[PDB]
Parts: sequence; structure tokens; C-alpha cells
Amino acid sequence: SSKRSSRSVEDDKEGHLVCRIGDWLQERYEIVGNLGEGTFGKVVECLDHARGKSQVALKIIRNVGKYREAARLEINVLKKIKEKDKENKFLCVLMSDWFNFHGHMCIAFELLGKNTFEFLKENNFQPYPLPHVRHMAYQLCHALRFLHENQLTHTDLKPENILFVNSEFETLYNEHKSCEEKSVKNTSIRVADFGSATFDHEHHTTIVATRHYRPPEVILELGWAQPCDVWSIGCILFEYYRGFTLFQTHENREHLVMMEKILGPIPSHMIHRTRKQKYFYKGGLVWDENSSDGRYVKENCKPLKSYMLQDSLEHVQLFDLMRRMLEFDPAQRITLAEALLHPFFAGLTPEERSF
Ligand SMILES: CC(C)(C)c1ccc(C(=O)Nc2cn3cc(-c4cn[nH]c4)ccc3n2)cn1
Repeated sequence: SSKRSSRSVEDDKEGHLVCRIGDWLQERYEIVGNLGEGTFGKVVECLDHARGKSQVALKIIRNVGKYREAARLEINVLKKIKEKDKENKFLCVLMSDWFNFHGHMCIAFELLGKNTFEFLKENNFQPYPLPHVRHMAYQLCHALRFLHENQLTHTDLKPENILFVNSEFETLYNEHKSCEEKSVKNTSIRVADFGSATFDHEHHTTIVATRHYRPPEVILELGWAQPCDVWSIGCILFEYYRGFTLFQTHENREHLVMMEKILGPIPSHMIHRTRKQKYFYKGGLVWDENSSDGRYVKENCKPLKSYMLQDSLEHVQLFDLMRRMLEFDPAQRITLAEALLHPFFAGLTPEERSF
């Protein structure tokens, strides 16, 4: 029952709210499922009884100062998004509620489906069809162009943070002894997890983004802003298109070498300005071509265009846009306002353009 459950409360020794499916918060939210967990706290599915038993994802943050403070910044970002998107058309998760529950910052969102990584994984890493890549690309450019116009940078764009509104799939094939081939029915997406998002005027965390989606200006500690997100989007599109990461690495020097092999030479001014001088000698990346890693990189990391699966116009257009997103110099990198005008998006329907 709502009133009794909501007042009966304790934490565990790590500052997690002790709760289970069936518990209530705010005499309003009934926990009905688990959605995920991290060092931050937990995400639970709730029914929102004050809004017709509608389904929400509720983030319950640990009772630890560092996480509480971080969550307040996240709420500030979500408030701005909500203030600026009155028609719910810019595709960034809209926070439906937030509150402090006995020290636990709680943030409610309308419930979405599987994220784009999980869907890819459940499709045995077989890639999204080009029209799906195109529609998702358009939506990402649209969403982040909006964020960028509001002096915000997401900083942690990755397939895990892009969620389908509805992840129901169709089966294309299911042959004996092979994985089922699946396609999502509706490619409408939302950008989630504003827990790292930063306003222009705020302290900028130095090392942002998840490895694979991290731009060279971040690795080289040259300062970052909105172009960071554009690089991440380019990496995401490649991964949607091929099903594997563009930069499968876990170390800076190797990562930079991969960038050079795939994209061309790093601009000398970026090398001249980086405090990460140890990665370079006489202006060039330190790299042994003949080592085990040298061989993996030489055999696996080829010029970007080599990864095209077809030679037709729409594929060429995708790769042109991707290369513009993957410009080394963040000052030269395409902006999302410009990306939305790219000819790759001529291939959309007057339907895929409705948000
Ligand atoms: C039925 C099945 C296909 C198994 C299913 C249903 C729901 C989910 C799910 O996980 N839904 C889900 C997670 N969410 C996280 C946020 C969020 C925003 N910022 N941070 C975190 C917002 C909405 C949101 N919805 C996954 N699978």
C-alpha cells in the first residue's frame, strides 16, 4: 500500500535505498521492475499512479554526496531541455518528475524500449539497414543540434545511450543453425543519459566520453565543446552501419594511430599544443608497425572509405557525412546545423522528418 510503503525507508551500508519490486515512493510511484544499475544507484520501472498508472523509468541515486551533487546538475540540464521543447519534438528524454527521497535524488522519465546497442547485440551484431542508419542519423543530428543551441554538450553519446521509443522487431529470416535476422519496426529514437551533460559556462571534466566515441581533442587535452558530440555521432553511425566499433582499442596512443590510419594525418598544430607529448617523437606518433598490436592495427584499420558495403550514391553520401563528423580539428568539424543540410538526408521520406 502506497502511504505505508513510502514512509518505511532505510539505506544499505553503501548508500543505496533498500527497496524491492512492490515498494512505493512519494505515495505515487509503484516499483514494478528493474531496468539497470550502476555505481550511481539504480533505475527501476514504476507505475505512476498520479498519472494514470503510466510507465516510467525512475533513476534512484545513491545517498552519497558526490552522486547527489552530480544528479542535481543532471536535473538542471533536464529542466532546460524540458523548458525549451514544449512540443516534445527534439528527441531528448523529457524528465517527467524529480524529487529528493530521503537523500536519494530521483528522476522520472517516460519509459522507452531497448537501447540501440542492446538491439544490435540481439541481432548478432548484424548492422542496421542503410535507411535505418539514415533515419537514426537524422534524429541524432536534430536532437543534438537542439542541445547545442542551448549551450549544452552531452559528452557521452554512445549506442547504449540512444533508446528506441519502441524496440519491437520484425523477423527477416530465421534459418536452421543460424541467428535470427531482425529489423526494428519503428526507428524513432530518444537521446538519454544527461548525467555527463555540461553547460558552456560550467567546469568541463577533462576526460569525457566512452573510449570508442572519444574525440582527439579530448585525448590530447586541448579543450572540448559541442564538436565533441559530433565526433561521437560519427563513431555511432559507423557502428550502426557495420555493427562493430570504428575504434576497437583501450589505449590513447594506439587510438590516435588508428585515427591516423583511418582518417589521415593529425594536424600539426594539435600535436604542437598537446601536453601529451609522450605519444609523439619529432611530430609523429610513436608506433611499432611490426608488433602484435602493430599487425592488428595494420590489418584491421584501413582508410574510412574502404568500409563501405555498397558503392551506390546513398552509401557514398553517408561516408561523406561521416568523414565530416570525424574531422580531427574540432574547429573544422561539421556542425549539426550543417549536417542536417547534408545531401545524405535527401533520401528521407516526408514522414521520417516528422518528430
Ligand atoms: C520490454 C523490454 C524490451 C525488455 C524493455 C522495456 C524497457 C526497457 C528500458 O530499459 N527502458 C528504459 C530505460 N530508460 C532509461 C532512461 C534514462 C534517461 N536518462 N537516464 C536514463 C529513460 C527512459 C528509459 N526507458 C528495456 N527493455
